[PDB]
Amino acid sequence: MHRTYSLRNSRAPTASQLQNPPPPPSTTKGRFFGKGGLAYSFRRSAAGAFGPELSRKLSQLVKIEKNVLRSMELTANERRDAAKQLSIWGLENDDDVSDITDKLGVLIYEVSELDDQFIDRYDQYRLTLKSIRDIEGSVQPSRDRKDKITDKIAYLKYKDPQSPKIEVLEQELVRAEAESLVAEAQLSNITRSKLRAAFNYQFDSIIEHSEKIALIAGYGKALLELLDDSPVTPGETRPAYDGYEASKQIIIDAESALNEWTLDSAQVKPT
Amino acid sequence: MHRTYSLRNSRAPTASQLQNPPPPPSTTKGRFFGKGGLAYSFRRSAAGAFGPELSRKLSQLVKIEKNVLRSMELTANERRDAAKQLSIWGLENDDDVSDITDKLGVLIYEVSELDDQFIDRYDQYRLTLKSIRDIEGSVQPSRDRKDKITDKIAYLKYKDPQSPKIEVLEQELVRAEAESLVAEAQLSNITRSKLRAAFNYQFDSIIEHSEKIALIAGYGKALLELLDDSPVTPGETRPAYDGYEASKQIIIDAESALNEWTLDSAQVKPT
Repeated sequence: MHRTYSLRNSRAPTASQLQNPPPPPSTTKGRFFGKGGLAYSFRRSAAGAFGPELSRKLSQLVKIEKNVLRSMELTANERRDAAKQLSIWGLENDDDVSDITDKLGVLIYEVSELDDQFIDRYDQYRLTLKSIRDIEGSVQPSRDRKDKITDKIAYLKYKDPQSPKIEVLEQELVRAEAESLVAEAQLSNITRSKLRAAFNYQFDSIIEHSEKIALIAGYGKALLELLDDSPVTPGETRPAYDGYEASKQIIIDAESALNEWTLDSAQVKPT
Repeated sequence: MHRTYSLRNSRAPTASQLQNPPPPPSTTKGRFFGKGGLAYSFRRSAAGAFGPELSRKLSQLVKIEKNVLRSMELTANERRDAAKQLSIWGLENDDDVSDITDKLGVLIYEVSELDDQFIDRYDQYRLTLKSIRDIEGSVQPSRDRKDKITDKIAYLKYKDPQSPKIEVLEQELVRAEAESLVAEAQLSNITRSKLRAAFNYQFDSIIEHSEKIALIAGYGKALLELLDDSPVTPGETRPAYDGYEASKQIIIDAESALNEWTLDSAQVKPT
């Protein structure tokens, strides 16, 4: 949607893009459907199946959100595995390198834990959407019966103008219309309420998790200053790294700001 | 209901009973069920069968009314047969006797025709009751579903206090309650309207037919004065009967009053 007014689907570069040019496209693009294969697309296909034809789209969205959740669960546990592997690799290295890589590993572990909490809040969002899907599916048969009744009464009117069955189904249809009006009014109310609440909670969760992980990334950037990037000539060895206390103080302050973080202290501000 | 305040089911004698004592009970009481046998009771039994349990009584009443109609049809055609047989018997008799019995036969034929018209109006009454029975039967499943839903939601509340299914069925039950309120309001309205109209028409039909047949009976009583009841001694023969013109004038006046009869000219008056 950010594409410029040209013939190319090229997004307009932001100030960050001008500051640092965008990198080349990733080489990880594999020759695959990109939906987890037929095994993971079985759920997607089953979403588009014999349903109430009304919550079909909503049920499909819910099951797609379940796929989202499964993928995020896959990238959280295996990311914390990556952090563990990074610490294991940094075990046998320079003392400053080992300390700094262990601190980066623990920061990534914090990242994975926040991802898991975001996953739980995502499941709350998905459960609210499941509730709205189920109430919509329960309210659909009312309108289905309404459509069937109006079609049958139209056919009966075609057959003759004085069948008692005609008047009886008209009398039942005036009841069905009122019940369907009430059902659709409450359906609109519940859909609006669930939609607003679920998406407000979802956006609050994502902004909280994202600003928290950004607060973590800033602390990690500050921590990365401890190691010295000055190259050392072959032969003599550089002085030993004694910044253990500084790194521990940095991680302590990061923990303190992490625990102190609250919705009131949301330094992110729109304009 | 007219029984006196005693231990016997003996009705209080009216002024007619004092004027002429009641006759002995009829000897036509046969040793039978009195419902036309099992063949004619098959319909009555089928009325009390797998129905909506609400219009069961009304459907039974309708089918009983059908039995009423069939019996009345049996006694109308066969009564006109009796009138024909009476004329055939009076064929070979005295001239005055033959004329008077032919006039009584034609009066009974008029009676049978009025009975047939009353039967048609009775069928109108029965059709209105069929309509009310059918709308009541169509409205019963609403309350049946209401009862089933409230029982199921009570059981689900017993199981747990937070099942989503519980809230969904409560939301559908608040719709079902409103639709059932509307259905019962229109059911009461239609029942009152059909009941009042059908029974007012039925009572107007019965009073019209009855006062007409009474107007016929009075004319027949006046006509019976033509024949002479004075006994004749054996031997000589009484003078010939020349009252053909008087009888024809009586029947002409009866026809004129029959055609002139209208609801406005209803000389029967309550007090």
